[PDB]
Amino acid sequence: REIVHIQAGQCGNQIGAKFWEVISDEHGIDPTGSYHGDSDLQLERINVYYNEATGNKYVPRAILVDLEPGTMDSVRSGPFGQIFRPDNFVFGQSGAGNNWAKGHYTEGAELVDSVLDVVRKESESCDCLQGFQLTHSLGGGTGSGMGTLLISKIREEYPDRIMNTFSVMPSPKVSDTVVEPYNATLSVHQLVENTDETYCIDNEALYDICFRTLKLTTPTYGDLNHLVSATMSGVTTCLRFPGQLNADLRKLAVNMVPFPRLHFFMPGFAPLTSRQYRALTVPELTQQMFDSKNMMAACDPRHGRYLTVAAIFRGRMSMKEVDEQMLNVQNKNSSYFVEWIPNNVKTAVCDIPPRGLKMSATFIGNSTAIQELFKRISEQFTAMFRRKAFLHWYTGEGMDEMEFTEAESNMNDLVSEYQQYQDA
Amino acid sequence: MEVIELNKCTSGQSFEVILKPPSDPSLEEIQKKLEAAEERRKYQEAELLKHLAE
Amino acid sequence: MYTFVVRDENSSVYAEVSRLLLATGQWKRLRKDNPRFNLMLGERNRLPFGRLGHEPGLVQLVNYYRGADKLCRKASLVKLIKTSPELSESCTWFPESYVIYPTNTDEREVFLAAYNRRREGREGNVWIAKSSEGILISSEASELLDFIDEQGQVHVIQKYLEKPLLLEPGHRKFDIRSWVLVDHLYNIYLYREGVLRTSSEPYNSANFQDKTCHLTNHCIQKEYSKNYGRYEEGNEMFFEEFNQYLMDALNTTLENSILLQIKHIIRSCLMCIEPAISTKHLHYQSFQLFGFDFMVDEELKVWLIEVNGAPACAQKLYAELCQGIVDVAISSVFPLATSIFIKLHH
Amino acid sequence: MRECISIHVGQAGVQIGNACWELYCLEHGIQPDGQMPSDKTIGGGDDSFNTFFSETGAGKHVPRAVFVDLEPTVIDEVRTGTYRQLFHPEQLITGKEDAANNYARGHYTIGKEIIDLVLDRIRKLADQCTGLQGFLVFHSFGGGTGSGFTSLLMERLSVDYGKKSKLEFSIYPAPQVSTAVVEPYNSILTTHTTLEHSDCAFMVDNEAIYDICRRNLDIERPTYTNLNRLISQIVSSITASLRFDGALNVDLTEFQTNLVPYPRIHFPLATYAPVISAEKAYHEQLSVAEITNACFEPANQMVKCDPRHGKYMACCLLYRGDVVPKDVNAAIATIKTKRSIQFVDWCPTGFKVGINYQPPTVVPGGDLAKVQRAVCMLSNTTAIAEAWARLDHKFDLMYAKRAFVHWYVGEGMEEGEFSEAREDMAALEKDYEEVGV
Ligand SMILES: Nc1nc2c(ncn2[C@@H]2O[C@H](COP(=O)(O)OP(=O)(O)OP(=O)(O)O)[C@@H](O)[C@H]2O)c(=O)[nH]1
Ligand SMILES: Nc1nc2c(ncn2[C@@H]2O[C@H](COP(=O)(O)OP(=O)(O)O)[C@@H](O)[C@H]2O)c(=O)[nH]1
Ligand SMILES: COc1ccc(N(C)c2nc(Cl)nc3cc(F)ccc23)cc1
Ligand SMILES: [Ca+2]
Ligand SMILES: [Cl-]
Ligand SMILES: [Mg+2]
Ligand SMILES: [Mg+2]
Repeated sequence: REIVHIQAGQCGNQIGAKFWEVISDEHGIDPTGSYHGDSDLQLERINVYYNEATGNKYVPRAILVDLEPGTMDSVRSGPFGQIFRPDNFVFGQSGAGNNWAKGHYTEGAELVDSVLDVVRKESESCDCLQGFQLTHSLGGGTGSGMGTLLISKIREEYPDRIMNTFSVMPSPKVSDTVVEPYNATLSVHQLVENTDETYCIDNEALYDICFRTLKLTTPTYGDLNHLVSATMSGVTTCLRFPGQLNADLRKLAVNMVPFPRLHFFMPGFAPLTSRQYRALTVPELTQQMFDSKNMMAACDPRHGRYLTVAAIFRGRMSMKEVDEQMLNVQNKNSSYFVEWIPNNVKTAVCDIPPRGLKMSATFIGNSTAIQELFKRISEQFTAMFRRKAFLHWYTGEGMDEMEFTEAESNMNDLVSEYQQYQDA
Repeated sequence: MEVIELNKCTSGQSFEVILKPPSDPSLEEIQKKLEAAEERRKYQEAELLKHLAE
Repeated sequence: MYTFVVRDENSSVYAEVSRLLLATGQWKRLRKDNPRFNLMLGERNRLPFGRLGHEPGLVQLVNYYRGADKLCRKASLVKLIKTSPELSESCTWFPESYVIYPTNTDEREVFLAAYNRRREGREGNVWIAKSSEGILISSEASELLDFIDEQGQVHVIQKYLEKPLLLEPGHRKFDIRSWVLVDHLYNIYLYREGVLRTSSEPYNSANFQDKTCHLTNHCIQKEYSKNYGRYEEGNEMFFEEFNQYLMDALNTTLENSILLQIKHIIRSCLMCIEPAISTKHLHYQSFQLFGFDFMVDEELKVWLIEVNGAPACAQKLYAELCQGIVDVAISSVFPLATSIFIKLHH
Repeated sequence: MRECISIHVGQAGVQIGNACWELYCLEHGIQPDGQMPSDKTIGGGDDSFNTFFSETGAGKHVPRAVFVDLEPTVIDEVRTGTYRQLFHPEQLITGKEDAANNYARGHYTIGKEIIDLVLDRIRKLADQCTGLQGFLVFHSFGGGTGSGFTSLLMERLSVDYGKKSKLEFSIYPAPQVSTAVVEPYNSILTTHTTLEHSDCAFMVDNEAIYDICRRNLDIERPTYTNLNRLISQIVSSITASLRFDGALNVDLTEFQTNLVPYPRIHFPLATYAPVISAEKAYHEQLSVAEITNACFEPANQMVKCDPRHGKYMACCLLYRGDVVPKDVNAAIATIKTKRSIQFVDWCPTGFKVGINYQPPTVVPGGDLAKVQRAVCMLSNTTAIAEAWARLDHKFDLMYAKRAFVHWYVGEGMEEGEFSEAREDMAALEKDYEEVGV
């Protein structure tokens, strides 16, 4: 039933704030935590993401984490900043310097116990906690290092709950520092071991979508996070809205993940919006949402095969038409769905559409073409590591080249595992 | 084709029509199985936790 | 765009149907085990009928009729003719036949009751034996059952046609192959072209241990026969030459003397089993191509010997016939973006 | 008089149970509060409807029924719905977290935790029985609870009530409404563990009910509600001989005796006709001959398969409404002439027939119209094994890669239970084939 949400770092916190804005709107809750919507469906499962507080108030079940207070202060002064309980703000002062080692091993260890204290408080006030979702980036310092540190701690104290993460993958087209491959790779090693399901949100993809199709000449982090909050609302609708399929995080893990390591999901959204007037038809929605140009992970789906697919349709539309269209895609492209998992595409419908849309479609694909992402990172890792470039920032915090070698190997193994089933 | 054993009452009747003649484990073992799987589970959890300790 | 699947690579007719389907550009082929097909050219054995028709959003169609084996394996067909009122044991176009099991229900104790009345009445008493290579045509029973029991499978033995119609010049035997296509609606279509599989050796009614002038198989004629192809290329006389021969030598038409009986027999057999195999209200649909084999006697009377359920054509006619299967069996259910079949209805 | 206890397990069982008990109450004139005016014997009786309802001193008729699910959201709708007063609270049993579409989670991890509570509550029903004859158990093949908890409960019922009959109503999986990719696994697992604990089982294929609802009810995208109201009809048709005066299928044992000669092959095919939309303006009423004929159209079966290519081991006709024997035997004769109906050697070519003169009750406002006469045919044909084939083949595709196996193993199940189950099913499939070809 209850979900405990964590956002860590600059990137984590920014996309998390946007997520809470969006779904707080969708459920009729205003920046003060007072419900002001009209319908019923908005409150049926409100507790999955919100706690009820004195005076019929709704408080998001969310913990904000960082090693520097800059972005946390920004959130408090931000639109919904006063919807969170202030005690759930857990921050350091020193920062993590884009350094995975600082976030995992030195600066973040100092702060991790208090974060877990707040987590504990939030969980013991749960009737039946299903698990955790963590938003963070894999190229930074706090997000990647300290978030993966959080995650394995959480796994230790709650080993029978679901760990789910929204993970933003670094890209040179949208890059803060050169050590971002290193951080990413060291994180992926963690994730492949301690998450049940991970949404790979590629910044490369988000950039290309803002540029090639939304026609934004200079994309800002904001333009990128608008796509992200769109995608997050999509992929959690079946969690927070009452439907025929009455879904939670563990069912999603069970049905989407054939093998425990291959839990890296390619998300997609349609229609692609910028910060229109023409209603999309269900056939349009359905073959935009499958389009490579609508996926937030930069990989060519035609370059591998789908292991599983979940497809959500938001808005008032023809269940019959959605059924027919989904079936036309599968039956017209059955090359790209593995035949050893029968009926591997499932569809859900939610009457409520997102803000500003009559109808939308959100896509969650577990495809072997995700390997492309990791290969990309691994190449970028190696070009530096074969010269031990920039390593001193890490060995300065106590790390050994050996750890790097092990992370690299594990990600390469992950890529091979995906390649094993792309040909089965 | 002959009609046999017609039994009839105020709610209905029933009859037969012939057209041609003819040409567990114990409570013990069950709780043992349930507890066996609990043990494997507790062992996988211990394996995990020791690893996390490492 | 429609999708099909091929499960019998060793079928000449349907290999050509596959090529013709792709050619349209509206049919792509899938891997043999992909269940998201519109069309299955199934295997000949243990075709998984039970898995057909359960794919939502797919109309599904298969190139065999489940249950058609009852017509197309020899003991089964004898059983069908005897027990079915529509055909009856009084059937006047199927030879007297009996189902015999090896030494290792059976009908040899009913056989002998007729055989000895044939020998006493001093009638021709040749009988042939075969099942579904290993043929014995003999004049006394103790050769027949003796041979049956050396093999180990069910056999049928039937009244040999002692006075066949012999083509001159050459004084030789033949069988007639008709190709019949039953579509998903159960329209019976007889292909305009048939073939005469002849023998290259004059008919020797003396010793029945020589099978070269009594059996008309395209295989036993190329290898072990003297002059394979002397009179017609590959031992195959088609319908025009044979109609012309009938007119010249015997003063009749193929249509009148023979075809009418064949159209009757086809329609008999298929309409007889229609309620057992029809797919009219089924969750998947069936069509099937059948090869009826006929033997004409010296009195211009037609006899049915075998029905084959997985038949090959004649190299000259593959094109036209397989294009017809596409037109009337496949495009009728899956339409794209002067007929060669005679429709049998009465 | 001998009582029957209904047990509904999981989402599918509980919503179907809702359907059936709503129907039951309309049919016996039992109001939503549990009051049945035609019942002059106040506070007790050994009437025929008493096999399904017990009575309180206050004239309240209460289902001999337990609802069990491992998460609370579906049974909560029973606790707050029209018939909340019908059910006494301790007959509605919910857990806290479901089995997550995982048989191993429902059989092993969670089932162990809640089996003894359920057994205690069933015992409180059985202790209100003078001569309990057994159980009718409704559950999905596909769901985590429906498969896993059910087979655990079947095992334990065989222990605590070993002389009592157990009948299943089981929802076979279909992709047009399925909720999980691992439903073939759960289906095989729960069938292998339950097979020896179930005397007769009525399989209902969701694919069938869905198509029936699209073709005959002109429902464009059927809901569980649509499906359930039609399934309840069939279930009411099957149990009516237990709740009404009659001589056919009077006790649960009679179902085994009339429909199940070989104990393993205890899967009768249900076929029902007519199913007629309420929005049909001009409908004209089908004859006894017409509906008994529809009983042999595969489009009316509870499981899509072709009995023409199988053999019958038993056949029973249950009519309801305006039917007399002679019209029955008329229609039988003509159908026998025009249809492929082959029995096995050792079985009589025959039909056990039951008539109940009251036509089907239909839910006011539903999708189904009154008809003057209706019939349900229960036939033990080998053709139903087609379904097992489909299922097993799907099973095999997945298990060849051990896809998803890890989720089950992580609940304490051993990989070998997979093969073991598949291993039994290949047995079952062979039994059907030798009995039938
Ligand atoms: N006919 C019908 N089928 C249903 C219904 N509800 C669920 N199903 C089917 O049942 C299967 C899913 O099993 P469920 O009973 O929902 O699962 P569960 O027993 O609740 O177990 P978990 O939720 O996994 O803990 C799927 O094939 C569904 O299509 C229903 O109300 N009617
Ligand atoms: N999509 C997105 N990516 C971001 C955002 N902020 C930072 N990033 C990416 O995250 C990486 C930097 O890590 P950052 O989150 O700033 O460091 P941290 O605070 O220690 O986790 C780089 O790849 C950035 O492009 C954001 O708001 N949106
Ligand atoms: C491919 O097989 C399956 C995949 C996923 C799922 N379930 C449990 C789902 N869960 C959640 Cl949270 N959202 C979903 C959104 C969808 F559009 C489809 C399914 C969803 C079931 C079967
Ligand atoms: Ca009473
Ligand atoms: Cl007992
Ligand atoms: Mg930064
Ligand atoms: Mg459930």
